[PDB]
Amino acid sequence: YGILFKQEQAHDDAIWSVAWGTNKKENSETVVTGSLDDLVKVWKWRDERLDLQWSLEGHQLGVVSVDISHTLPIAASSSLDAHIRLWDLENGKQIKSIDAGPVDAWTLAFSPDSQYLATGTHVGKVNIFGVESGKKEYSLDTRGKFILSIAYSPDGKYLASGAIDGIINIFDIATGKLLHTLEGHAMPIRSLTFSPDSQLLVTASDDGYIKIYDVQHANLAGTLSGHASWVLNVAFCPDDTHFVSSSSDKSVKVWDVGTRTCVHTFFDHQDQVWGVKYNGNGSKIVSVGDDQEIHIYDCP
Amino acid sequence: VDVTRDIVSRERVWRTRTTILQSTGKNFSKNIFAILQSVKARE
Amino acid sequence: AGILFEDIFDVKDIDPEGKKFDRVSRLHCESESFKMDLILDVNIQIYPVDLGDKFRLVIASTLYEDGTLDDGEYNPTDDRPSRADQFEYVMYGKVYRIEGDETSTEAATRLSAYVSYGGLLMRLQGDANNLHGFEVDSRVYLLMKKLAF
Amino acid sequence: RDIAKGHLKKVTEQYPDDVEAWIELAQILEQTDIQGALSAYGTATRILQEKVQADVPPEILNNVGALHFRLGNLGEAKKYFLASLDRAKAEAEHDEHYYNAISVTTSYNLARLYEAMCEFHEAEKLYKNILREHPNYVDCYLRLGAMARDKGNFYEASDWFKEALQINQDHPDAWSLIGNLHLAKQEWGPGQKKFERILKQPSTQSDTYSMLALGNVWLQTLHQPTRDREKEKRHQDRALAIYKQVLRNDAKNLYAANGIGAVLAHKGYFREARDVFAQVREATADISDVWLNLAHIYVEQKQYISAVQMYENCLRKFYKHQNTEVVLYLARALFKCGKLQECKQTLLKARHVAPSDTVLMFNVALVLQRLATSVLKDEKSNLKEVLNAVKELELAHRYFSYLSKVGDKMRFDLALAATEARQCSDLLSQAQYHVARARKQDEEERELRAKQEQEKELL
Repeated sequence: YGILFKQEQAHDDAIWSVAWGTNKKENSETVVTGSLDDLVKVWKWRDERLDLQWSLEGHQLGVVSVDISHTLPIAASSSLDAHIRLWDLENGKQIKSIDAGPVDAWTLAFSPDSQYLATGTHVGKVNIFGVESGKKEYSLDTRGKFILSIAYSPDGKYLASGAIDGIINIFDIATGKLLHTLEGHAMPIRSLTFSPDSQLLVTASDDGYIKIYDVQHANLAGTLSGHASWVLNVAFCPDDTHFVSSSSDKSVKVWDVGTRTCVHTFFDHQDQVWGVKYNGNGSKIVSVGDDQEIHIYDCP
Repeated sequence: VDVTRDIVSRERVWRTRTTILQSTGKNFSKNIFAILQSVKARE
Repeated sequence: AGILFEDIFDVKDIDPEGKKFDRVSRLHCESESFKMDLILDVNIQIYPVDLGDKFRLVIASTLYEDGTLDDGEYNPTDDRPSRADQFEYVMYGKVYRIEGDETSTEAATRLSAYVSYGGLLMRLQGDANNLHGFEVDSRVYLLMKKLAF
Repeated sequence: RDIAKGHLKKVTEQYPDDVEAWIELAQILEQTDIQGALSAYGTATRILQEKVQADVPPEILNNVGALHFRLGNLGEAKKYFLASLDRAKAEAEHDEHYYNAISVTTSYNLARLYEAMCEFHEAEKLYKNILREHPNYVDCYLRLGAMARDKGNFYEASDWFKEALQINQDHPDAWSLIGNLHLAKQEWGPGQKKFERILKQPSTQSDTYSMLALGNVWLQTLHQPTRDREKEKRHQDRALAIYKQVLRNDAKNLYAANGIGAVLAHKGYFREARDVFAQVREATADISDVWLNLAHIYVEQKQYISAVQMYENCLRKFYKHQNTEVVLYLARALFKCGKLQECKQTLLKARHVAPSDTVLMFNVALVLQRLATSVLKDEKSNLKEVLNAVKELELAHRYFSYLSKVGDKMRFDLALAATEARQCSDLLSQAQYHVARARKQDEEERELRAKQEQEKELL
């Protein structure tokens, strides 16, 4: 339980998200990050060292979300420029640019089958664009204030959504219909992700509580006291034994998904951490933030 | 019950709402009300 | 105005290398807002100072509020307003070296004003943003007042 | 207290088998420097073991742990509280000193610490353990609502605070908390005067807290275009009278001068607002309000160099990173190179946390237009920038098209976007004119490099 690699000055501007692979499709070894300096750096974590492989540009505004396709070695990057641009980690070239105009562009959500791309809309709906089409296939008719977070389940059975007022919207990607609407929070939900078994659902609201709800029966499994600041990013260990939590207080707490206890905490970041993600096995925990330093956290 | 008078009689409250309002130093109104009246005289 | 610099400081160490003289000592002070170093040398005899004391140091190019840029001469018979009326320790010197971390391409980010009050030195090391009012070969004052807090 | 301090200074030097002298030393220094009391308890803890093997009573360990609770030694204070609880439990025969009350207060401090130790579950459990044994206690029942209030101001907080007032209406803290409830939604602007005037009876008087709450709620009514109707001037006079009244009876109250400076700034005296705010800053500048009221004066006098740092410092607190109001106050009259392109970076940082605000989406377009007109009117500058300016202008135009459809605005309709559209149109024309200049500079540099290469061939 410590830190292995320490990338100083990973970017010119603050990093807001980090993407790292989990499968063997040339993704777990390459780290894709998106920062506000309009630099989509494709870092290759080769030889247990963070080396730069590609440097993709083109986004007018800073990168808001980065994620790696599960069954595919390509990637994509969105921003607030309403131009969601697809990329390829095999050549460092651009596939296309989905002009999600005029401003309606938010964090990305790669489908586990790597065939659909969910994007938040200012009208409150969740637009589901096609990866190889780019056109608006079908939109979820659940209006409200705005979609602040969207996550796909690893096996593709459910889909949740974080609103500006703590409204979880459990959709069904198998049929495209709203099943449950968990409203256990009143704070703007920052980010969320599905458990490796698609059984638990963590919510990172702005109250400092890690309220882990259930998806099968839409019920709260227990209130976990998180940090003092707002939990920004949250990820599950691929082996499904723990889950890290990124907050706005220079703290990287690794809470236990089973006992609801902090098993270790990092304080190596001088600024707030914005993105946290696991490795393909769950030992290395990559992290980014306003410090503009990528820390690789090893927890054997 | 006696548990109320049992605690409020032995404790000590060094700071409360009003304490937060006054500065811990000595800043009287002689240097404040002077300008407060000067601004009014010019108008 | 003429306020070349204004900031609160606090004493943290006196004569670290051992007090050499008997009336002067080093004051390795630090700031509270701008985060700048200070190596002021005050007359410990007439103006004693201990650790932890805070003071409002204000480098001013002149002692007048209107800023008439006095020529420089001892003229006690003067009824004009003076900024020294609210300071317990004032000095008069002339900065002689402005060192900084300049390079061949990009401008400096941290300067270091070296001023000599007729023998008493003072290094106001810090960022290169608030030291714009310091130019080599120019008269300046100190105007420091200890804070009672 | 001065005579007691002198007497303790006399008993400190000599050693007439002092046992409780340090206890009296620390009992006075709790209000003063918190390290003196800690030193006294440190020595008093070891002085109780030489006469006999007697365990330290829980009251001293409890008070030393309370001293450390305010400090950064949260874990050490936690150990002190746990050991105090263990020791107080051992007092099966100290029914006269009421070991039970000692355990109650120790656990109260321990729950306050857990609430402060990023563990609200244990704090809730401990405060409820106090509730189940003594429902006539107020502070535990009031802190529980604070904990539920973090998640939202409509949960059990608003109910527990009123139940706490209903059990004790003569409790100033509970009633002030009641007034604090209405502050989340300022729709109760004029109506909150009634509920803030409940305990203004002479028996409770004088209460500076409620009077300054009245002054604040009366200041909130300012910043309106109805001042010429002789309405806001009367409001300023009323608030000024309130502040004068709380100044005469308390000259050391900083908030009275804070509000007086606020109104004087509202009266158009910014040259004279710095002097009034100076005393408040020098007394204690570590209050969120002063950093902003002073930064307003600095940003008013064309001093953004002295205003951006004040806005950054207020954000140094561990409560947030990108606040909307601070950045809104950040960009006021920025026109310099380091205050426009970077202003876009801070605007995007702000909009990242909550893009639903219209003012951010309008200010980003305005600064984009400022840069475009700053590179497409008198320039004659680098070429790649002329390539990027058209993209920025297109994005600004798309945002102009999008902003017009929104219903609600910043209490002011944005129908004045037409001039922005005309400005962007003539900017487009100028850009299509200046791209030709870009190409001309391209051929110029090409011929320059050729005429240099020929000379190098000569050599």
